[PDB]
Amino acid sequence: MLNRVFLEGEIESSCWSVKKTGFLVTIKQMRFFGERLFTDYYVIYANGQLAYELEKHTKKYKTISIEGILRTYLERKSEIWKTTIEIVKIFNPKNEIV
Amino acid sequence: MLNRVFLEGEIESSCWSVKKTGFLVTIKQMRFFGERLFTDYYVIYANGQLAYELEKHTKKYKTISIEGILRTYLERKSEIWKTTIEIVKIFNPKNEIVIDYKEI
Repeated sequence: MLNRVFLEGEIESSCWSVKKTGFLVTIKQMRFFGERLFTDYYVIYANGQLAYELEKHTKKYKTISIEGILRTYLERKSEIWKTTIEIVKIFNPKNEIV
Repeated sequence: MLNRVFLEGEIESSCWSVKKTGFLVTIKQMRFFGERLFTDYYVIYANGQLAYELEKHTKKYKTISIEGILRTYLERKSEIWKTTIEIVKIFNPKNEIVIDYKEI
């Protein structure tokens, strides 16, 4: 069904899967809401060839803007259902969206 | 910051915070894993007028589609930052949505 996410954030860290099947990148969104600042952390990822385009952006830019779908998965020897974004398209940092 | 989410699923459960500052709903979206049909669960919420719209849409429909903002909070234990969607807009369960973007 319907599932589209447009997210942009600052790159905090990133690494490969165990099998190095996919590249996970943690992005951060930090902002003032009321009298206080709230900071959000998101784990987006890419598989296949796209995991290399993702990893290169990591080496090039401090911020990333992507397109993708919301997903969750169960961490085995970890017990937890984690939420993440699977990337569909990375954007040109020098370009806006709308 | 670029932050927009469009999602739809089946309402699984929901509840009001203490001073009813907001209304929280938990949605299920079908997922596959090879040939196995499984499920994805998401937590969405709303404030003010829209919290009351949510609770009503909740006591009237099984599925729900929305437009929202992806947020997170810290699970101080597992130190995992959990994800929640701040509802911005609720759609008519009779309407086909349809997204796209530009590239200025």
